Amino acid sequence: MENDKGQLVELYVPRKCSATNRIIKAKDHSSVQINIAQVDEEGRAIPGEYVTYALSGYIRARGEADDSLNRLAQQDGLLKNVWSYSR
Amino acid sequence: GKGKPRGLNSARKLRVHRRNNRWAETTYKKRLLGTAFKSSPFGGSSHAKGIVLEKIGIESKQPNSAIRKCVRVQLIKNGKKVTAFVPNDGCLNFVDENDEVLLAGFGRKGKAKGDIPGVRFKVVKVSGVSLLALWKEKKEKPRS
Amino acid sequence: STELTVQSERAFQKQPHIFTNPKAKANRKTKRWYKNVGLGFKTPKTAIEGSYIDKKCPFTGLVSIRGKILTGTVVSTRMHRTIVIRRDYLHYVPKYNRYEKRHKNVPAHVSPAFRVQVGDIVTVGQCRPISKTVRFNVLKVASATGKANKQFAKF
Amino acid sequence: TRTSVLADALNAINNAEKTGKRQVLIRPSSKVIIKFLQVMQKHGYIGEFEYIDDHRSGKIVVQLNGRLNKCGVISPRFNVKIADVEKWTANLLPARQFGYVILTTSAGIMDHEEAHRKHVSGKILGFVY
Amino acid sequence: GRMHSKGKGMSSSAIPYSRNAPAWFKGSSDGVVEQIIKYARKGLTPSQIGVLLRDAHGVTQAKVITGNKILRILKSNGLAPEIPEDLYFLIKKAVSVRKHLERNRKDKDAKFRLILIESRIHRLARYYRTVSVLPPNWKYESATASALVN
RNA sequence: GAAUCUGGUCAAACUUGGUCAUUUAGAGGAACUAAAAGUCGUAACAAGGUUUCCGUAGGUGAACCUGCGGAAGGAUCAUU
RNA sequence: AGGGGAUCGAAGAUGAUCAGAUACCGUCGUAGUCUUAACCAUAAACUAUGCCGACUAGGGAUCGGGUGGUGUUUUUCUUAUGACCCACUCGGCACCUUACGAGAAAUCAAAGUCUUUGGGUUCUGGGGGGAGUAUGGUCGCAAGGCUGAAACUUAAAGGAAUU
RNA sequence: CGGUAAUUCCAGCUCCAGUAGCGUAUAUUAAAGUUGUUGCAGUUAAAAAGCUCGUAGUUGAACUUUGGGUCUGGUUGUCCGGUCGGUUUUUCAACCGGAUCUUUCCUUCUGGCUAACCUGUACUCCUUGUGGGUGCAGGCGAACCAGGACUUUUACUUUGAAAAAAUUAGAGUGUUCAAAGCAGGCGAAAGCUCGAAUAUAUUAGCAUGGAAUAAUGGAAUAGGAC
RNA sequence: GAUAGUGGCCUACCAUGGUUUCAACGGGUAACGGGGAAUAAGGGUUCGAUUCCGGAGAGGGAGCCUGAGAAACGGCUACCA
Ligand SMILES: [Mg+2]
Ligand SMILES: [Mg+2]
Ligand SMILES: [Mg+2]
Ligand SMILES: [Mg+2]
Ligand SMILES: [Mg+2]
Ligand SMILES: [Mg+2]
Ligand SMILES: [Mg+2]
Ligand SMILES: [Mg+2]
Ligand SMILES: [Mg+2]
Ligand SMILES: [Mg+2]
Ligand SMILES: [Mg+2]
Ligand SMILES: [Mg+2]
Ligand SMILES: [Mg+2]
Ligand SMILES: [Mg+2]
Ligand SMILES: [Mg+2]
Ligand SMILES: [Mg+2]
Ligand SMILES: [Mg+2]
Ligand SMILES: [Mg+2]
Ligand SMILES: [Mg+2]
Ligand SMILES: [Mg+2]
Repeated sequence: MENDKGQLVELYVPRKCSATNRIIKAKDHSSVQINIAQVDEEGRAIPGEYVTYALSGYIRARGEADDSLNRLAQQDGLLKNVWSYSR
Repeated sequence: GKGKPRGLNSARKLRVHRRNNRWAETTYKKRLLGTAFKSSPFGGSSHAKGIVLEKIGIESKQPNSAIRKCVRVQLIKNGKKVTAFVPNDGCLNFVDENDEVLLAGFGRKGKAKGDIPGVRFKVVKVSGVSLLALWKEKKEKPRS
Repeated sequence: STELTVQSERAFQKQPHIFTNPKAKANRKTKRWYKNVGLGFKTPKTAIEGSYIDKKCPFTGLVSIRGKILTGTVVSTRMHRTIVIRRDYLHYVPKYNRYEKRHKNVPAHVSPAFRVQVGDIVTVGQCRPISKTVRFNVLKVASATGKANKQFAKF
Repeated sequence: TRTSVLADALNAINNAEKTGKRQVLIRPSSKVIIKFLQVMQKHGYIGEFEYIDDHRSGKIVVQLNGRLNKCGVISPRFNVKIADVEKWTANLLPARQFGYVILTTSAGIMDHEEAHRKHVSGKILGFVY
Repeated sequence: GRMHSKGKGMSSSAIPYSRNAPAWFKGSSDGVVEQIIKYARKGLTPSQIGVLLRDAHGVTQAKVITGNKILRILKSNGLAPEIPEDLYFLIKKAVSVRKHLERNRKDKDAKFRLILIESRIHRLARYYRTVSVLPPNWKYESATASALVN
């Protein structure tokens, strides 16, 4: 990581998925960046500022991805009620 | 877990199992049974002297064609009648009949070489001069 | 072990160089010689209260415990005054990094200072070669009963 | 027969991590398992975990961080002799550097680094890298 | 996963979380004990007694209500059988099978089942010997087994 | 205290018989490979021109055939 | 070794067919096919998948049991049952999709959780031939079985796919 | 490769390798995760017994003191160097260790020995005094003896002792270097020197600390404990 | 009894043990045993006649004399080769 006296090495510091903490790989030709807009009253969708997620390929491939995204939303306050702790 | 008791006081079963298994490996079996001393013409030695009984041109194995200029040799120590091939450009012009001849293996851990059927040994030192030397004339035959 | 009789051989036997004077008045009559074996063993009273002679006893004989002191289960009681302890241990083969339940039978002479039954653990001691194979004397049959007074289930 | 219980505990955990479950249920759950989990926690591999006091045997619910990669328990508990430790770590762990070999010792179920520091080792249980 | 077949059942009696008495379910402990002893006197065997208690009377498990087990209670009052209940039942079954075999000379399946029964008995016998409930060097089989039954 | 002699004793050895093993004779007997421009069929590979196979019994130039029961490694993953 | 001997049917006949056919097809036909005493222990005895155990992915079906239904339905009034029906749920015999795992591949919810190699245990294999032979044991009334070599000998013999 | 243009034969030529060497034969280790403890395969490539039982063998649910604080020493860095490149405390932590009380005892006492105060008998040399103790009658035992009692027993594991030398790894040293050897090295070039280190070799013993792990056993006619 | 001394070491008498699938006993060994040698991850395999330590053996079997110490072999005594 760091070469002794500070000095950061190891480039391309991997994106980790927000749902699984599993590293998003270099050729993750499956993964995605989800961008959700921070929003305000009357019109207003505030350009430039998003609450963002990354979902790793593997979860999506498995199929259970929507629910994970919902969970993420409910945590960052982008939803309420939609997804519950107990199923 | 597959076979082998990944156990801990397991060890005797493991050891015995290994012993039993080993015999299927050829080399180990040969070493243990002592195939070297009971069979395979030479006394498990590298080289053996024998006596040129009769020169035989053995007709070679398939794709290839030729006659292979070997010698039926009776070994001194065991008394076994082998067929030892002789290398290079004739050199039976060196071998003659009823001569003492030192033989080698062939490179094939016993077994057969290349294309010569029923043959196991090279000849090296004929009468005590070595075939290569005779052929390349670096040293020459002791008259008769 | 012996079990009764006391003085039943072709010869008649006593402890050597130990002598009972007929001249002196004693109600105890016979003077028994005993030996405190040492090594933190309590020398069983069933020798001092005892009546047997037995030359290969560690207490009432010339046999003396030195060197090794081992333990282990009694397999066999089937022969007279001696026992077969089975000292079972785990020996290690590095090639596998693992162990063997290994056998080995110690024959040990048993003084009749003990009641030894099959299965009882015995602190046995090394000594002067008793005979042929037997080079140990039973010192402590530590398992006193092992449920013998309380075997019955009913209250 | 569920012969070894630690093994069982780890296997399910491993499976969960592989899928991407955030939580696992471990069926039998011992002192030993709990200690192992505590060790894992101490170096931050496992999240919170909740031992249900079943009025029976046990039950452990785990929270997974996604920081786990493989948790292995080695099959017999090889008695291990302070130098053996080095060999084991070379074999079992992805670097001379990080991750832990979780060996039980007389001083308790530690990782390997801790054991080395304490200068005591014993039998191995698992590892976490 | 089942001692003798390829079958892997999980039909089993469960148990409640509370080791404490189930509150409202009245009576006492002494009464329960008395009932148990009466049942024992009548010739019923532990499991049967328990069953009787559970259904007709206000009993869940004697352990919960009395403190001690059924078998333990029996032992205390000195009414328990000499050969443990399960073992006894096994022996009876074996005897029955033997009887059947005596009659039917060609009945291979029955013979096979008898073998299994015998094996089970042996296992049980061994474990009783270990925990010392059958006096040691007592083997239970074919000739004496019948005599033992009743 | 010398040869010598009675009894032991350890006993080499020697005459006997019977086990074994390394070996070389081995009258004859059937095998197996290597050689693969002999002889006859064509058995198998295509439904290989009777689908092949297995276990078994009988038969016979020879591959083999045929009973009986199993397989499909079948040429059928299929009937309201 | 007795019985019973219908059918079919190793052998045999016997007709064709064929260069030839004591092969295939046709017609008889003992042994056998049933069965009582015994034996023999092998089979492609195959799911060609050792047994236990835990876990990971859905899905309907289907058999066995079991609760939950103001469910339908039989009516002999309310019915109480059975037979369905729907939701489960254990246990099984399988199957269909996906592979996020395997695997060489074909394929597989196990052949998964194995180079990130370690749940417990049996047993078996070590290139092909020679050879499941020879010899020795054995267990067989025999046929045979279980065990089971080496000498030689050869660069392939194999698998699973593709053109 | 060779059946008339042979990159494989036989020669010459250049060339390549290694080189005072280099090749051939037979073993053997490595390669060989092709013998697999680490670490192999078993549907179909060889291989899962026809099936079940079963004795040895191997393997075996979970459960018995977990916690907190209090006080006391070590070892790394942090922060300065206080100093003529090193030095130790405070500011600071992690880190191992010990002593403890907690509802928690370390095998137990016969007497040595008490060492110091739980101490006080007179009180004071003395900064207006808990700055400071020479001192002898009730009484802390662990600061360890010797002497009994009786220690559930192992496997582990740490430290220790012994594991002959040589060999191996390794400390020093100019055998001219090197393999080596155990020497050498330094003065006024008118006698003084370091030296010949360490460390493994687990296995069976033996001694010691640890008490998780894995056993094993105690109190259920209690002839159980005090 | 013997021996330097213990001991089935041998003798007398009595008892019926002891070893074994946790491989006894056999059979092999082209087996003297270690220390070690080669092999260059980790585990390992093979190899150790041989410079050190043991142990046997002096053609083979025996038997003994002397002496502190030999069952000696550059010491005897047979017998077989
Ligand atoms: Mg056709
Ligand atoms: Mg054909
Ligand atoms: Mg055909
Ligand atoms: Mg095949
Ligand atoms: Mg015809
Ligand atoms: Mg015919
Ligand atoms: Mg078979
Ligand atoms: Mg099969
Ligand atoms: Mg083979
Ligand atoms: Mg040319
Ligand atoms: Mg390797
Ligand atoms: Mg292989
Ligand atoms: Mg096959
Ligand atoms: Mg060196
Ligand atoms: Mg050796
Ligand atoms: Mg040597
Ligand atoms: Mg030699
Ligand atoms: Mg000589
Ligand atoms: Mg001499
Ligand atoms: Mg001599």
